[PDB]
Amino acid sequence: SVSFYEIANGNEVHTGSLNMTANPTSHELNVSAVLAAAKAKYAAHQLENGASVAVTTDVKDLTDQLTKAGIKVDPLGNFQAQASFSFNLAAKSATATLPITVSVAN
Amino acid sequence: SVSFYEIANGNEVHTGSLNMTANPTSHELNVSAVLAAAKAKYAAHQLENGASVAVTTDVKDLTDQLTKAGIKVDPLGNFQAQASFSFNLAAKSATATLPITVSVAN
Repeated sequence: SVSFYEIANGNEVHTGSLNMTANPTSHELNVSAVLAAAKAKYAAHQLENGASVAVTTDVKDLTDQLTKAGIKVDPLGNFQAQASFSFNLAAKSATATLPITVSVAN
Repeated sequence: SVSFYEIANGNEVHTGSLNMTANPTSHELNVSAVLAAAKAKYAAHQLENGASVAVTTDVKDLTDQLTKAGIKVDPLGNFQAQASFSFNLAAKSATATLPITVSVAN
């Protein structure tokens, strides 16, 4: 009964996607900018009586997801970007996940 | 210089996908069957002199990825399935990741 939607237009989604640019000199991304891009684009709710549902994923959850995928993240949150990688957003009222695939211009 | 390909036809890929069916009574999936489905479909290599590259993700890596996405996995590897979720396969010669989105018939 928890579903995700695109903020800009209100359409329900069951997968997500992001286009990002890495730093032009170091070719790095920061974990906190990936999470903020995701939460600027997607949100969650419960349908009717209907209400917003909190997205529980925080910056250390995302750091741990990436670390277990073989990606190395330094103490500042920076990591060398891949052309393609993914992570899950979680929401809890009833739990639900939104898989997000990221493409990086590098 | 590491790339992934579909085993059945040899086409290079930069994202992956899987269709799975959960257990008809419990609605559960096991982590080890998800990983075996992924490795039956996708592999990695380095292009020329060319050679196969090992996929390093094992069953405890995948368990830790899912746990950090809010999904609960019991000591036997079983978890209640979502309609949509994702994980990353890693390969190391030069590192590379393949994001895989799973859809579940439930």
